[PDB]
Amino acid sequence: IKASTGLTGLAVSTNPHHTLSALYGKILRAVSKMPQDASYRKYTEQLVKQRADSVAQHKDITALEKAVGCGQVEELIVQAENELILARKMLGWKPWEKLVQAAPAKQWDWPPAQIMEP
Amino acid sequence: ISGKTMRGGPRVPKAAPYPYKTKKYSVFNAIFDKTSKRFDENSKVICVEGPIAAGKSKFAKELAEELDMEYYPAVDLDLIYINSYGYDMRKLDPQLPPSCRSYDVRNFCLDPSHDLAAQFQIRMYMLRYSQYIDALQHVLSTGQGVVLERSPYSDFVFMEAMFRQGYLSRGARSVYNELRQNTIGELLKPHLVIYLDLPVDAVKKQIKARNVDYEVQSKVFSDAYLSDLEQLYKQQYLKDISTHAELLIYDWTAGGETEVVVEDIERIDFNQFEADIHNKKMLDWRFPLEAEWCEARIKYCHEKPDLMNYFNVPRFDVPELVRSADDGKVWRDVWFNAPGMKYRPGYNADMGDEGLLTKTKIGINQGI
Amino acid sequence: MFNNSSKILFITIMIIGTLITVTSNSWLGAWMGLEINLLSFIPLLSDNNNLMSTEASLKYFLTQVLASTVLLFSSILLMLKNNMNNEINESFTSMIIMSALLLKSGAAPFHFWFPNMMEGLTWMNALMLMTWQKIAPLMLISYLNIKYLLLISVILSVIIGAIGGLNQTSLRKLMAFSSINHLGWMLSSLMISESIWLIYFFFYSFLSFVLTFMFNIFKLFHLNQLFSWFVNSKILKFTLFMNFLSLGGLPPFLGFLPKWLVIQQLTLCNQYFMLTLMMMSTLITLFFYLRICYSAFMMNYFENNWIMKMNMNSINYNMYMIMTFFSIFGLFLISLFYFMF
Ligand SMILES: Nc1nc2c(ncn2[C@H]2C[C@H](O)[C@@H](COP(=O)(O)OP(=O)(O)OP(=O)(O)O)O2)c(=O)[nH]1
Repeated sequence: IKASTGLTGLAVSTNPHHTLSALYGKILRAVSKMPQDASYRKYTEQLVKQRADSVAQHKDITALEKAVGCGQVEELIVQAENELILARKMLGWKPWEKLVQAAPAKQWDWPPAQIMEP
Repeated sequence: ISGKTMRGGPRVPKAAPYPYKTKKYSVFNAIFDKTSKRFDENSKVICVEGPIAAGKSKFAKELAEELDMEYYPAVDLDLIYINSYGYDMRKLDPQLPPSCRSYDVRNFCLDPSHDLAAQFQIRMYMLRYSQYIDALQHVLSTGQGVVLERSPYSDFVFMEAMFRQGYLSRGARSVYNELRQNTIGELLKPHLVIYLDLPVDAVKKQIKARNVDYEVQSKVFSDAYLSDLEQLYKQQYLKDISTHAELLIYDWTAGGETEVVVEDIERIDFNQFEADIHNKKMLDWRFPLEAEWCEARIKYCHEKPDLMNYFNVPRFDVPELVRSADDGKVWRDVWFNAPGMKYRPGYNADMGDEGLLTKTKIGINQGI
Repeated sequence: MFNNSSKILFITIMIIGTLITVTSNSWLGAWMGLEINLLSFIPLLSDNNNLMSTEASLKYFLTQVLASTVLLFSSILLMLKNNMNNEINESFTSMIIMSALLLKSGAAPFHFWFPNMMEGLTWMNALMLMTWQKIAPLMLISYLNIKYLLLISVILSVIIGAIGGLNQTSLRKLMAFSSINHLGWMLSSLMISESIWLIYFFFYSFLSFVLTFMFNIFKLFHLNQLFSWFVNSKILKFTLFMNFLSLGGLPPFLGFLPKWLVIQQLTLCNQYFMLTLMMMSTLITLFFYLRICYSAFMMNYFENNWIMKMNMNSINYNMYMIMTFFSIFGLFLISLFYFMF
């Protein structure tokens, strides 16, 4: 077993597969509640399922690390947890809807303060 | 505080639990056995609140189920009327009508106009308060976490609520209000408090789904009464707990997803709170030394009688709280002559106990 | 041994300190033991849990410390001008030593600290001050032999000791006044003889020990609490309360046995007038004890409603009412005591 995570605070965590699996399940359900025509949904399943499908083939934690890339398991679980909070907040945010506000004319125009031909 | 699901299995007690149910705790015993040795992560109290008919009993059951604490069922007013052989002293009819005949939550809901209702109004606080000490007993002995559905700390909400309705007396409001201080000072506030928040209409929807012939058809259920819970919870009850215990408020149980509640609680850690001791939050749990742990432990495993005896408060200035002497005398005659009350529990050989003529044992805080 | 383990330690050091005094050979050694008592007792008295305990601590310390200061000082003078511990005769050298000791044990003119104490003290802490913190100064008073000062103390040891007791409604202050009266009897008894004084204190220790030890049990702190304290039958409410009359030592209560012993030997000394006064005041002592026993002699009073059951410790209750039963039927043991001859 690796002695240290190389980072302060980030401690070595056992049963990573169980934790990663459990995290992937919850986020999948969290996106399950989403509407079926949300781009955020469309991609999270394929990404998460790709991860949650890679979780199994590599019993060795180091083997899984290489297979999944993207960093070490210790951070990787945190990545998953972050996204759990994202989905719960995302459902609460309803960002799949259309534009709340149209920018006023000449808002995002650079350079500023130049007369124009109508 | 941490869920079994993230443990990938069950939690273990760090050391052999102490048989506090069946054994007495001595200061000699404190010297002979250390206290915080058993203590672990989950050694904390998660109190629940919500407007009435919030169905939180199933919530707390599952929450303690999948975080590995004790459920500690809710108020059981009947236990006054229950004995070693079960039967209800409510069975005893109005032989002594005026202030000896019973009054359960049914009677309250049927009619809160009866001055005798004030009886349980305070005895109900005692039941909560006695339960709370039971929870502290279980914590300090086993080190295992606990979850009480409701607390004596919160009981005054209903108290001021009923009084605002007018049901209690101006006298009784003073009695209970001052008397809380006497005992309520002697309890540790919970680590974490979870309050559930439906509107008055919404709870009326669910209480009509409870279909209780002594509640749903009753008349107490005015918006004002069931709303006074809301205001009192919102500001009066919450704030002091908001000072000591960490406060989480989701919308309610029904939409309250257990797993996210599990995760939100687990995310809220307290090692973060292991900073300056003088901080007022978590204050009632900063035990410097193993000796001070044992002081708290012995104080609950060996002074529950002392805890009960705080209630001995003399107030003969309230008529509904006074009892008629001769009637009360008969009320004594009924109870201790009625089946299964002549002796201490286990010595009511008239009702069946055997092994007497040699048995001389008595249980820790065994009632009497 | 109330809450912590340190209670055992300080009690032990206290015992050693006081035991030094009673076994002390010279005034200095006795002073040494007294201060050790001063140390060992302050922490027990000054619980850190509440407030009232702490204020009692300054008053106890700020009084005892001066008492020890004066005691040693007057010792040096006596044991200078006489160049010997046992002076040939009692002069002005010696009255100061009693005045030290009388304050230390809380005797008649020097008592005001003692009621103010009781507010702070809890029960067994009070108890422990009541019984044991009065041995050493009294046993020293034995060595001092000034008749008239003890006599003025005995005269005034009951007057205030009972008149105040009439007035108090806090059980803490009543025990103070009750003992100051009883302390009147010890002081007279020690002026007469010591073996009888030893006996009388012991029975007083026993009686006060059982008394406050139940008040600790049920935590009854105010006359209202006594009237309100639930008992299942309101008969043991009355059987247990006989001891309040054993305070007055009325024959069928075993408090008579010591009072009889002191009276017998005292009148044998022929100080009849003194007996009359103390014994007149004894009635006032017993008077407010009946004022206490209105709670139990009659039965079936008006009570609070919420209480349904009453509970207490096994150990304390098991010990307590064995001591009570003796307070009930103690006399017939007339034979068992052979220390009076
Ligand atoms: N007078 C008075 N009644 C109370 C108090 N607390 C609760 N109750 C009464 C009101 C309720 O009709 C009844 C309990 O019903 P609940 O709403 O708590 O049922 P719930 O669905 O919450 O599940 P549970 O009670 O935990 O089994 O007891 C109180 O503090 N004072």
